[PDB]
Amino acid sequence: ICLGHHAVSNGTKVNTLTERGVEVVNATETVERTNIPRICSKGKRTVDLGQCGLLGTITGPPQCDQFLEFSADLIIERREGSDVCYPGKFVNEEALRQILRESGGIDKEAMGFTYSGIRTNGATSSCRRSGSSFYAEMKWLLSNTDNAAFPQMTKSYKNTRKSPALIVWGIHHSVSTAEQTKLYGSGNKLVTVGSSNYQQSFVPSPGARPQVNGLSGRIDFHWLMLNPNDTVTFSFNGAFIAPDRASFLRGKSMGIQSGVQVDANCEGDCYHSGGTIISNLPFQNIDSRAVGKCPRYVKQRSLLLATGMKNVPE
Amino acid sequence: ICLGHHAVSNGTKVNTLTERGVEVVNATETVERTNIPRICSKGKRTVDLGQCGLLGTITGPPQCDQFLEFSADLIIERREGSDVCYPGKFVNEEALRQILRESGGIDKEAMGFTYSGIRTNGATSSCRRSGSSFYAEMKWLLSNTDNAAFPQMTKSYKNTRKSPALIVWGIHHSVSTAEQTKLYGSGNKLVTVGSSNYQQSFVPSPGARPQVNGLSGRIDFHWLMLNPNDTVTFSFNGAFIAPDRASFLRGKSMGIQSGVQVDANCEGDCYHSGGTIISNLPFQNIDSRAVGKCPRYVKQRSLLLATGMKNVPE
Amino acid sequence: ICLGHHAVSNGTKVNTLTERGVEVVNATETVERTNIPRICSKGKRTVDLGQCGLLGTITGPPQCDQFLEFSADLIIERREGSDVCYPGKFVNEEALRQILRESGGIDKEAMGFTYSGIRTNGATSSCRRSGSSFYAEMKWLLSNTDNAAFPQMTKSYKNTRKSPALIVWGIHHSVSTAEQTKLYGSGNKLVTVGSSNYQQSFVPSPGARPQVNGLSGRIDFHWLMLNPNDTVTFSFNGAFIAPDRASFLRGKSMGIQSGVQVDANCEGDCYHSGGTIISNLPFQNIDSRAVGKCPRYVKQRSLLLATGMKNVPE
Amino acid sequence: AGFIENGWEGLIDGWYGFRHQNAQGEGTAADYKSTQSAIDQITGKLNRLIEKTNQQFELIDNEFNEVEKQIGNVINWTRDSITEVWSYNAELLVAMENQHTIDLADSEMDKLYERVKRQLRENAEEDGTGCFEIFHKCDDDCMASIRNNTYDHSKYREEAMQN
Amino acid sequence: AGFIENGWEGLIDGWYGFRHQNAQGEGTAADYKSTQSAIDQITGKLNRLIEKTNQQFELIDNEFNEVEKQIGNVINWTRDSITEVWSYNAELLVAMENQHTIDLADSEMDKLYERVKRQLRENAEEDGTGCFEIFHKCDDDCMASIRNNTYDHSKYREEAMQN
Amino acid sequence: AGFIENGWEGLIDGWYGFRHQNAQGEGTAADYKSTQSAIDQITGKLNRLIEKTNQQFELIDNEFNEVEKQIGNVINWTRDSITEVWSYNAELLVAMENQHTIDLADSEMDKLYERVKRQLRENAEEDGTGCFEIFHKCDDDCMASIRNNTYDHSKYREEAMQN
Ligand SMILES: *[C@@H]1O[C@H](CO)[C@@H](O)[C@H](O)[C@H]1NC(C)=O
Ligand SMILES: *[C@@H]1O[C@H](CO)[C@@H](O)[C@H](O)[C@H]1NC(C)=O
Ligand SMILES: *[C@@H]1O[C@H](CO)[C@@H](O)[C@H](O)[C@H]1NC(C)=O
Ligand SMILES: *[C@@H]1O[C@H](CO)[C@@H](O)[C@H](O)[C@H]1NC(C)=O
Ligand SMILES: *[C@@H]1O[C@H](CO)[C@@H](O)[C@H](O)[C@H]1NC(C)=O
Ligand SMILES: *[C@@H]1O[C@H](CO)[C@@H](O)[C@H](O)[C@H]1NC(C)=O
Ligand SMILES: *[C@@H]1O[C@H](CO)[C@@H](O)[C@H](O)[C@H]1NC(C)=O
Ligand SMILES: *[C@@H]1O[C@H](CO)[C@@H](O)[C@H](O)[C@H]1NC(C)=O
Ligand SMILES: *[C@@H]1O[C@H](CO)[C@@H](O)[C@H](O)[C@H]1NC(C)=O
Repeated sequence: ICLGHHAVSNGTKVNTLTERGVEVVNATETVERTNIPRICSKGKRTVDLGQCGLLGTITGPPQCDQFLEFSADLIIERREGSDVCYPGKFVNEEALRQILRESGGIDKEAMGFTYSGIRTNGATSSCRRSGSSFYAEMKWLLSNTDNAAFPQMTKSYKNTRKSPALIVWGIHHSVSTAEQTKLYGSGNKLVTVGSSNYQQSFVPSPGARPQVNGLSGRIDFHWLMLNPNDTVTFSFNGAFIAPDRASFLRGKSMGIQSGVQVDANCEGDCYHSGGTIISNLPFQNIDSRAVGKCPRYVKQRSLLLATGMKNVPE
Repeated sequence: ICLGHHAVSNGTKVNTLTERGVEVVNATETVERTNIPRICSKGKRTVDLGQCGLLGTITGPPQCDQFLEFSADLIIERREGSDVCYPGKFVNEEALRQILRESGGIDKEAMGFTYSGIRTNGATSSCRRSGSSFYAEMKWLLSNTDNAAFPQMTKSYKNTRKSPALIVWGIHHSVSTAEQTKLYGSGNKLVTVGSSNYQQSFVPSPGARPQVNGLSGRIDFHWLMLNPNDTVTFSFNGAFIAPDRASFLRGKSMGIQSGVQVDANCEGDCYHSGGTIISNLPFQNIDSRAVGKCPRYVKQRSLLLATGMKNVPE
Repeated sequence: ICLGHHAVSNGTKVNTLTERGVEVVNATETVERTNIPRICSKGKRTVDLGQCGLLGTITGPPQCDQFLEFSADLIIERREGSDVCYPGKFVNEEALRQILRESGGIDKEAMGFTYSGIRTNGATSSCRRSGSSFYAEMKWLLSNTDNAAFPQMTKSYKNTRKSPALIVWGIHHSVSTAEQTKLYGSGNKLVTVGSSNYQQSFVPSPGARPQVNGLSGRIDFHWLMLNPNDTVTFSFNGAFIAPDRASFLRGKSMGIQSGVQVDANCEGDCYHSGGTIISNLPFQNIDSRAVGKCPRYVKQRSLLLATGMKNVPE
Repeated sequence: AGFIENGWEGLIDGWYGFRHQNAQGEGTAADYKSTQSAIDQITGKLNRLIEKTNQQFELIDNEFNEVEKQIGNVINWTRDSITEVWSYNAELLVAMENQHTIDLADSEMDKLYERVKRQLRENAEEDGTGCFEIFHKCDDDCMASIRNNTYDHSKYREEAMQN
Repeated sequence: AGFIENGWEGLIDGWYGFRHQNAQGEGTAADYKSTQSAIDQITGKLNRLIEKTNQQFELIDNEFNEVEKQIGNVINWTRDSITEVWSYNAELLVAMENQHTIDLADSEMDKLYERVKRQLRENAEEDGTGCFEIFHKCDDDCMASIRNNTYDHSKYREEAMQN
Repeated sequence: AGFIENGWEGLIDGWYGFRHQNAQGEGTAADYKSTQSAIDQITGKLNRLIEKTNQQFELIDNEFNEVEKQIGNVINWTRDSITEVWSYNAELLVAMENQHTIDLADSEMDKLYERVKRQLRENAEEDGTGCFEIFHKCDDDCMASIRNNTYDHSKYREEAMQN
């Protein structure tokens, strides 16, 4: 009576502590390479921003009119998105983006600002709606007449809610100093925002810029986060885009950047720009910048784990 | 004659490479969970800042009068601490905090600044001592009379010691431009600090701020680090809080933030906000932000290491 | 017939999972400690900057006249290097250094800037060549006569190449406001750079600084990176060091800081300030800040790997 | 897998088994308990390695608008370091698990061989190539008694001892 | 811990031991050298794992005044990555150490069994369940000679060979 | 390396070997295949551990002009964390590899001993200290037949069984 073990004619070579290419009976893969070229969003509140930029949802350009008070568990940024309609830029833009990606949506509230002795209906041809408009959440403050002066103003806002408020204002930079005198008058303009954690400090810089959307003027967007019962104060005398509504974070979510379509048929927690990684393997060799609940990225494209015995054929 | 091994009626289940719940004879814990709700400071020079803020020890508000030249191996920050008496803020505050946490204390030295043609005894009601005072290490420079002008001044300081010096000055921001003309006169004010590694650049921004301690004025605190034999120079014409004494790092220490009491009866090198972690285990599941000489934080609350054989009872 | 194993009179003690000091037959080292006190550059295009600073290669001080269009696979910075001849400093200097370290060299191209109504041959005694010169890649713009005014100017540059362009300009800070009126005239000066990713914002700050090279004036160097077909625009009215030639990254390289000599006889991919680490071992205990293709740094100075059996002598 | 000079490619019913050749006929039957033991151990390894992490990592870069070059170089430096750590851990993990798997199967085979050896006290003698020489013709019922561990170690003793 | 079908819950004196039953009486004595060997090995494992680090890590966050949101997200990202690495290392470390511990104890038991087996050359025969059948009534003095490895392998040979 | 009470310091020709002492003379010859097996395994360990990484890490600090203190503290914090991870991985790697190396050599020795034991079925008896007692004077040609695994297990049986 002879006893032994099984064997196969064609095994699978694996690597061990000792050798390289040990032919075993059975083996399975541990490094995931299969990628689903879609954003698997089955069972999640998804907001595809599309042509709307993530920061725009706070200021409200025409492309973000349907994203002013969104709510989602998964936020998708697109490459065609734009934060601005009038050529501008955000200060500390990426930090605000990372804040809004995990915000779970935003909730707007009227700040309750009223004015006396100044105009307020500033508009432009780039922020187009019915005709010439502006940012839906902002107000372009100017001087009452086509020139004149700007009275030194001080407007205050107190956060009466239990969550931190997102306050965003804008400094204007016209094509020249003459246009600045046309909009707000001559003299040195100064904008001051102060609170409990904040302390600035804002002065305009007119000049000629490259024409974006046929416009050489720029708008600097700034933002601070008021704490509950904390009060913020603005002291401005021109070149000031006033905030009309403040934002409040709804809850929690995740933000990704992708260029593939949305699919509610598959479910996944690991996302990258090329799709969703659906796998139970502990490692993956698809994208080192994948976010969510992912297998850990490794440089090896394959690491075969032995599931059978040593294969010794006749 | 039969030979065998021992066994127990109630063993301890552990996890291995193969199974989950293998009942062995004896096992010990590897993930620490017991926390001492005190700051174990036995054998260390400890300074509990209390109501004094860490940065205040450089400027010297009334609550930091007994911390101007402290010396410690362990620095404890409290939540009730305050860096300022007059409402203000530090530029690059967290970097300066991290510098002061491992400084081993500070040593002050008179910078030797004398003035001609200006006042110097500026004070306030918030920085209260006997009556109305100011920062002990700073001097509030004003114009001689209740209005007048400020002569363009240039004061220089050379670090004659072998260690880098901490230089801290302050720009003033009054409630309005009229108060700025009252303190320092009309015209654009400009503050310039220059050395070998530094090059700024300072202009004031008056305006109305929310009343902190009944005051709407602010003070920006700035700081640079002079190298040995390197010279720093200030060119100012108003809105300038001049430094009176420079700081020098004593040696080495550690800085923690906590809210529990200090105990000189227990010794420990691993601290967190809830107390001290005293353990010989390689891992801990108490606080991922623990500092000092700590076991590495893990997410598992327990990982039982087998110290006995396999338990096979009858 | 008795069978057994071999043994030696003097073995090597190693560490295992169980014991500490197990005497085995043979053992080899796994933590590298031998260091070659030279920069092994065999087979690589090497540029030893020497007295030329890395950033200077963009602006062109006299010490960088032979590094304006260098090309290398390995860039070595020296401690005696200097980025400036006239006392100045770079804004975001370390990011630009890290950009230039892996640039593979730089390629200059005339930006094509012509002027009308202003002088352009500003020079100094510190940037010495034949006599009194200036930065080779920059132009010191002044007013035509010894005082007068500066006309508000707007110069534009479009990147016509497929790679991002490095644009570097300079703001001047004279010893006083009187010298600023001498060079560029009275009034508030303002410099504006704008593009697609950039938006500033520049105003001068005259004042007295410590004399570096016998000069109390400073020059702030700023830089942006134009994208292909993107256009940058400058609107300046004084205190402006104009760029004459833009830079383009050649390819790819590595940047190190060292103080040892260059050796083309040895080859190595792991560099530190003290030389080159040439080893096949997986770990090293020489320098934790070694760059290139290095063994991973460990704190242990030696970890003996057992290559023989257990040594049991008589 | 050492002195057994090979494997039975024809054994498609299990991992380990016997192959008896007496005077009545041939036989090849797989052993279910040892095969199920090794299969259970490998299955446990797969259950431990195939794992899902509940740790969510958020986006720290920006593929559409590059962040600051300095903080971007720090982010890339950290990500590359962590990638090296996880590549090392994956390589070493797979290699070690494969080693312990092969040694585990070999151990199961050896322990089975020693089991049958201890069942045949003096009625059989080791051949040296993984077989057992029986000094008395064991019929198929005796073979089945050997497989299910019911062969009597004394009721066949004297006959084999004489041979 | 395989063919020994169990453990002796009554063996409170050591880890391994004997339990003899001859004509004079009963016996259960623990083996000190093997038990001390396994205890020494496990003790070494504890001395290696229970370790104190001399690496001091400083405070990088701020619990009272939150730092910049960007650098705070980078700090949290790095800390979470390192936490994942150390959780993995801890899990795998504990699992591997437990595996090698169990296999270590089993190995010590087997090597002891083989020791006593080599002490009894032809005077005893393996039973198959971890016991040794002696073909001559070994008294308690002979048992004590077996325990301390002094039993003569030839001065009891012929008597057992006849039986 | 357990019951073989020592090693032969005079065995300079290989790792494992024999040392026979019959009536014709003395003998000490190294076994090439087992020694080459263990040497091949250790060599494989060295080929796996001695490795070159193709991952290039760029300079993130500045030794000549210190960077921002905050980002410098984050860089030092991350570098120290990674250094702790790699020191742990190096220590555990070396310790585990040494353990498996020692156990590997011991395993090879034991399997060789069992090989020669299976070559001598009933013509020899185990002594208990790693030697085999032969009940018939095996000459040097018989010794050479034992070394190269050609000794006949039956053409010397009856003579040793009588003794
Ligand atoms: C071989 O391994 C794979 C791993 O995916 C498994 O699905 C399959 O059932 C295994 N086959 C056998 C015969 O065990
Ligand atoms: C906020 O202020 C309101 C009214 O002043 C008060 O009732 C409430 O308790 C405050 N809450 C906090 C958290 O300060
Ligand atoms: C069981 O393990 C613990 C670990 O703390 C140890 O203190 C104790 O002495 C052990 N008991 C025995 C009987 O080994
Ligand atoms: C600093 O300056 C003093 C006097 O000028 C000189 O004696 C000393 O050597 C200098 N030390 C350094 C480190 O420059
Ligand atoms: C001992 O180990 C070293 C490792 O460098 C090796 O070079 C040498 O050949 C080894 N000696 C023997 C006899 O194996
Ligand atoms: C850049 O512009 C030129 C001319 O306007 C055009 O031919 C080219 O395709 C453009 N390339 C890109 C990448 O925009
Ligand atoms: C970091 O790596 C990504 C690719 O993974 C690259 O696009 C990016 O430019 C790198 N960061 C910097 C600052 O170059
Ligand atoms: C990082 O995590 C801590 C809790 O561990 C949290 O308080 C903090 O807000 C986080 N950082 C940011 C930028 O949200
Ligand atoms: C980081 O460590 C280096 C030495 O490795 C030291 O020179 C440097 O000062 C440290 N960083 C800071 C911010 O102190």
